Amino acid sequence: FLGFLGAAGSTMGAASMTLTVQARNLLLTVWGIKQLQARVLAVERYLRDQQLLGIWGCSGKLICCTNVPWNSSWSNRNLSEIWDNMTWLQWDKEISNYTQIIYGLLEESQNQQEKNEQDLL
Amino acid sequence: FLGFLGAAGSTMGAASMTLTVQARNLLLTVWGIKQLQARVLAVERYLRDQQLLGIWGCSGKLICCTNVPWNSSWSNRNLSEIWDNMTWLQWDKEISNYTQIIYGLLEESQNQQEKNEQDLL
Amino acid sequence: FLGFLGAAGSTMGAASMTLTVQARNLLLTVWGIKQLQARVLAVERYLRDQQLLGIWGCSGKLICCTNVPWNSSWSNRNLSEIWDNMTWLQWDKEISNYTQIIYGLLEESQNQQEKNEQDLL
Amino acid sequence: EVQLVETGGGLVQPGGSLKLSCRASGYTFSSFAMSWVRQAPGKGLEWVSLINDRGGLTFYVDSVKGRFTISRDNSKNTLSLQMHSLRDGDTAVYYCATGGMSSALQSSKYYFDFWGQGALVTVS
Amino acid sequence: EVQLVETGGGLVQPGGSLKLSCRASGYTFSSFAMSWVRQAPGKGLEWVSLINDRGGLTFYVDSVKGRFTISRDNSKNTLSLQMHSLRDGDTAVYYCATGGMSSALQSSKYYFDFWGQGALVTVS
Amino acid sequence: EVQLVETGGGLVQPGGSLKLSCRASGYTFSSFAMSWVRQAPGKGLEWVSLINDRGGLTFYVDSVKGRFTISRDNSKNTLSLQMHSLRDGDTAVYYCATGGMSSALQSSKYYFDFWGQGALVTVS
Amino acid sequence: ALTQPPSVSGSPGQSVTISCTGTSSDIGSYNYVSWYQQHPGKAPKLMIYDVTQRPSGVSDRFSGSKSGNTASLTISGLQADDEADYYCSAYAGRQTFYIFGGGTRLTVL
Amino acid sequence: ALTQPPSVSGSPGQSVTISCTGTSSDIGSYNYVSWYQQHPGKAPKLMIYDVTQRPSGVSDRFSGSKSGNTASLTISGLQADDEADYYCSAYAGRQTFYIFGGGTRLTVL
Amino acid sequence: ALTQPPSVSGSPGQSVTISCTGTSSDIGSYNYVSWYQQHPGKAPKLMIYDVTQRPSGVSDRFSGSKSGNTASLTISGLQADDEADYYCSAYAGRQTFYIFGGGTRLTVL
Ligand SMILES: *[C@@H]1O[C@H](CO)[C@@H](O)[C@H](O)[C@H]1NC(C)=O
Ligand SMILES: *[C@@H]1O[C@H](CO)[C@@H](O)[C@H](O)[C@H]1NC(C)=O
Ligand SMILES: *[C@@H]1O[C@H](CO)[C@@H](O)[C@H](O)[C@H]1NC(C)=O
Ligand SMILES: *[C@@H]1O[C@H](CO)[C@@H](O)[C@H](O)[C@H]1NC(C)=O
Ligand SMILES: *[C@@H]1O[C@H](CO)[C@@H](O)[C@H](O)[C@H]1NC(C)=O
Ligand SMILES: *[C@@H]1O[C@H](CO)[C@@H](O)[C@H](O)[C@H]1NC(C)=O
Ligand SMILES: *[C@@H]1O[C@H](CO)[C@@H](O)[C@H](O)[C@H]1NC(C)=O
Ligand SMILES: *[C@@H]1O[C@H](CO)[C@@H](O)[C@H](O)[C@H]1NC(C)=O
Ligand SMILES: *[C@@H]1O[C@H](CO)[C@@H](O)[C@H](O)[C@H]1NC(C)=O
Ligand SMILES: *[C@@H]1O[C@H](CO)[C@@H](O)[C@H](O)[C@H]1NC(C)=O
Ligand SMILES: *[C@@H]1O[C@H](CO)[C@@H](O)[C@H](O)[C@H]1NC(C)=O
Ligand SMILES: *[C@@H]1O[C@H](CO)[C@@H](O)[C@H](O)[C@H]1NC(C)=O
Ligand SMILES: *[C@@H]1O[C@H](CO)[C@@H](O)[C@H](O)[C@H]1NC(C)=O
Ligand SMILES: *[C@@H]1O[C@H](CO)[C@@H](O)[C@H](O)[C@H]1NC(C)=O
Ligand SMILES: *[C@@H]1O[C@H](CO)[C@@H](O)[C@H](O)[C@H]1NC(C)=O
Repeated sequence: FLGFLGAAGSTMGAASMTLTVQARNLLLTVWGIKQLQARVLAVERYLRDQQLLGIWGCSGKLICCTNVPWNSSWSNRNLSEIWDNMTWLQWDKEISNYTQIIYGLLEESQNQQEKNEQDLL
Repeated sequence: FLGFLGAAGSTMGAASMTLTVQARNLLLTVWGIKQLQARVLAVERYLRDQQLLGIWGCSGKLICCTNVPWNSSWSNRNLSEIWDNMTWLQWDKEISNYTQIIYGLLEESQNQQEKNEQDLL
Repeated sequence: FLGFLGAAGSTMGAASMTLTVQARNLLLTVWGIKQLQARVLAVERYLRDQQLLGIWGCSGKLICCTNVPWNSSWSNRNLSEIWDNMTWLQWDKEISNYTQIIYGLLEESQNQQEKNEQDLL
Repeated sequence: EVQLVETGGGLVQPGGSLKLSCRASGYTFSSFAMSWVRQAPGKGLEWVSLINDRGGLTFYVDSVKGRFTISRDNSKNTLSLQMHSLRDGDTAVYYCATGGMSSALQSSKYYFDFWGQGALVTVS
Repeated sequence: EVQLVETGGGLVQPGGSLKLSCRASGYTFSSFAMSWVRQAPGKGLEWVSLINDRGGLTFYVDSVKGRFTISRDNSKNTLSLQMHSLRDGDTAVYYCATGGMSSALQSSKYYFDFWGQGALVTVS
Repeated sequence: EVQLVETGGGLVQPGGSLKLSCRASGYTFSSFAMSWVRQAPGKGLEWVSLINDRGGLTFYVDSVKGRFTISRDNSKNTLSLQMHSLRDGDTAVYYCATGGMSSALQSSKYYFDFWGQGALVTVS
Repeated sequence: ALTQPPSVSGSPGQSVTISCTGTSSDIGSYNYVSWYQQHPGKAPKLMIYDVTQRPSGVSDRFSGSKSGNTASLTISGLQADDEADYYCSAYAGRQTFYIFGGGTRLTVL
Repeated sequence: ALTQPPSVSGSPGQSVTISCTGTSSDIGSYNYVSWYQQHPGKAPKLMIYDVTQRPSGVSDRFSGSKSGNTASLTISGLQADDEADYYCSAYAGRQTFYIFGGGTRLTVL
Repeated sequence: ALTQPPSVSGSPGQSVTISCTGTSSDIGSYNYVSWYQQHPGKAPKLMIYDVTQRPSGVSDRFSGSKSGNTASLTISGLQADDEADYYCSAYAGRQTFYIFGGGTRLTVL
């Protein structure tokens, strides 16, 4: 159907079915250096996102359901507005200021989970 | 026992016990650039295969059992011929034309599985 | 609390709560080449460790409990000394000579586990 | 206004099989989970089966778990219930209903919003 | 020398609720797992619940599994046990004890090292 | 032509232990899964245990699950069954048989291809 | 399952209460207790969902609540048109999804 | 487990049928129902495997099939050499791997 | 759970043995069988842990061992101060963590 970013204007729940479409598009000596820098950067950016998913316990997934509650102060909206009316670009603007808080919480709940699972073994 | 590619002439079921042997072997300014390009490429090729396993739900595995049925039209042979007589080089030639079909099916069944698992939580 | 390597002088069980602190810090043409080589190497070193965790069955984890027994000949100490008195730098020296043995055992037990899990499906 | 119309045979021998179906209209079929509920000839209501909106996940009451199959086709707006083996204890009115589950990306239901009128099935 | 002191009410009606607590001293509270054990008025000992040293993992005997909650606060050196519903069969002396589990990075226990004197709870 | 020969003691006291073994020849031992089946002195056949071709996976019938161990040594072409505790109800002829499982990379069996003659075990 | 077997009655204008008693690993732990109305010979209608909420089209004569392991349906300005059987149901977790009680017959006097 | 207790009989040259009845979460759902022949005092021999297939060395006098939850073994040109007990077994899934029925004694008249 | 109901007795200076019998998926499989001493009216004290070990502060008059599914507590130089109830307990795996037997009353003669 749609190709890369074709779902950008779609709602969040219509999109998020195309996650593999975007994931797969992330992959004279002076010209050689400029291009190696571009390629090295693409790899480094990719790996930082993968490392981050790993420490949150979401390695290998495109959709990862976590064990952190949603604070209503981050966005006081119902699922109907978020998944049926909004697009991902709009959502990203709405909660930009809470991104680092959420990320810190995700890392911490994984550290606790990982240890509890060791004690049970 | 055998080192890198030593199992190449072995049958498919004799091989496939050596998967870590091959996996571990995948890792004047002009000379510097030629070598950086070779190294950058090795990394990019490695990561594309890992990304692909990830979207199929096989991250972190060397052997991954999936939920896609085998169409007899891709290769109408019994397990005895495939695993006991054939080598992997022969097999690769036999089903070369079906590789993209199979890959598309693997991606799609994972998308469905991943969503069903979200609804169950 | 502590930042990068701040736990280096702490005991092994006090440390190992800071694993994400260290994991996240691993990420004129002549100057361009020297820096690309440094960046390419950082990526290659990172990926070798990740590949190794993968073949041991520990992909995506910071703490991975395995199915290999500990030979008392590698270090004849009780958990109390190892986790409460020693630091990781001291431990690393104590068992340096057994690292390759342990790694070989981890790879082998994973190969057996992975196959047993295929037969059960 | 929505409609749910049950169709299907109403008289079978024990040991046989029976397929019921339910045609839906007036709402987006594909947006809702659906279920079947029995009304015993002289008693109350019993839940029998539930299917997800996309048709991938099904659930059953233990008493029919190894006997009944629930299926959905979103292109025709229909449900079906395939009964097998059949017991005298399965005589009931079978109602088609909308609700029961949720899709985890929308508000939950866990209740039944709409009901059809019911197919009557007798096991002789 | 360590101390474990149970406090809490001792007389409730069936169908009600009761919270018991246990103050600890003389040892690092946070280094040990803890549990509650009942002494029936005229019989023996029964294990009821266990909590991990960090408070994240709890375990229960089936007979109270849907009724009791065990909790820990390492900043106050206290345990608590919240009883609900309450049955006549729950009349007992409730002892606070240290031990029961382990933390998998230290030697195991699987026994109880220290005991308090016990709170007496009667269900009328 | 293949052979399976059961050996092992035939008379034990209840509460004791007994080890049986089975020597195989005429086929690649390591290519097949194997099992033990009992023949009651006056009744029918009962499956007791199953071991995978590589020796890593074992399965048991509930009645011996906490008592019997099945083991294999592919370098000697032998099976063994270690009985413990022993009940009067365990008196039977114990047959060594080839089959039962599969290796998931070859055609399945789920049947027994070859049988030995059986060791007779009596619990007094 | 859930229980409440008796008939229930009262005169027009009087309120009535219909009980629904379950257990802890059922009605106690989940706040999903709907109520349905059924005139004999007709399919059931949803009256109350979740605990207290009513569907659009349902009058305010119908309300409900829960305490402990017991839920109840309240009918206020009782009408002759309320002569129907009433059933409660509840989500009982995964594995056992839904249970119902028997219903009660409401008689208007 | 599986059931079929009676003796079975017939004269040489007559066919006989030996039944094997199980349940749905057994014989109904899995097509793995082998049959074994045992002369008293001897180890069993495999006659039929899967449903209809026979091992090499087994004559065509032995065949079988299944319907619903019942399987059966058919013996055609009955011989005096068929006087053996016959057993059916079935794969019953993981956890409960195999079950057997009692066997039947075949008497040649 | 674990069993040993009788009273136990002997004169000062005589040894006594207190049994504790369990099952295989309990005391047989795990070596975690502690013993506790309780004077009436007082909280229990740990005497033996694991199988044979004693806590510091516990005298060498107390020792113990196990065989098969039966454990036992041995008291050697029996004192009048040993008049207490004795209980055995055991780790019984995950899910069922601990079980206890009834205790025995030790009478010094
Ligand atoms: C764009 O908006 C219209 C408005 O209804 C919608 O129907 C359409 O599907 C949207 N585009 C995409 C890609 O969904
Ligand atoms: C939600 O965020 C506010 C600040 O925005 C914070 O005070 C509150 O504790 C948070 N709630 C939870 C449950 O953490
Ligand atoms: C829920 O959705 C409705 C849209 O009908 C909206 O009016 C209401 O404000 C939303 N609730 C919240 C939490 O804002
Ligand atoms: C959100 O989507 C629903 C879908 O039917 C639509 O009815 C509603 O008006 C939309 N709300 C907004 C604010 O766009
Ligand atoms: C994020 O910070 C900017 C800073 O000016 C502020 O204007 C904006 O409203 C903040 N966003 C939210 C969602 O509060
Ligand atoms: C090469 O073919 C022969 C033919 O039997 C076989 O035995 C041998 O093992 C094969 N080589 C390898 C590496 O398996
Ligand atoms: C198998 O492949 C053929 C075409 O090669 C296709 O028509 C058929 O539907 C496929 N079978 C399945 C089960 O998808
Ligand atoms: C199965 O294997 C045999 C080898 O004995 C072969 O003759 C037969 O053709 C194979 N079946 C198929 C599907 O071709
Ligand atoms: C396949 O391998 C088996 C192993 O014994 C051998 O007997 C058979 O002849 C082989 N078939 C072919 C076509 O090589
Ligand atoms: C793959 O395509 C080529 C194109 O000529 C064809 O010759 C070959 O037979 C195809 N392979 C298969 C397995 O059909
Ligand atoms: C350094 O050693 C002292 C000795 O007790 C200890 O208390 C302190 O915490 C140690 N430093 C760190 C980072 O733990
Ligand atoms: C432990 O190591 C020694 C050699 O250091 C080796 O001989 C012994 O077999 C090892 N033990 C185990 C259980 O592998
Ligand atoms: C165990 O720890 C103690 C410290 O009290 C030490 O003396 C002893 O040597 C340790 N055991 C071993 C295995 O060395
Ligand atoms: C190990 O740590 C414990 C913690 O209390 C301390 O008592 C002990 O003396 C330490 N041992 C050594 C050898 O430092
Ligand atoms: C490791 O090898 C060196 C080589 O001299 C040796 O001195 C050292 O003791 C060895 N380490 C251990 C733990 O044996």
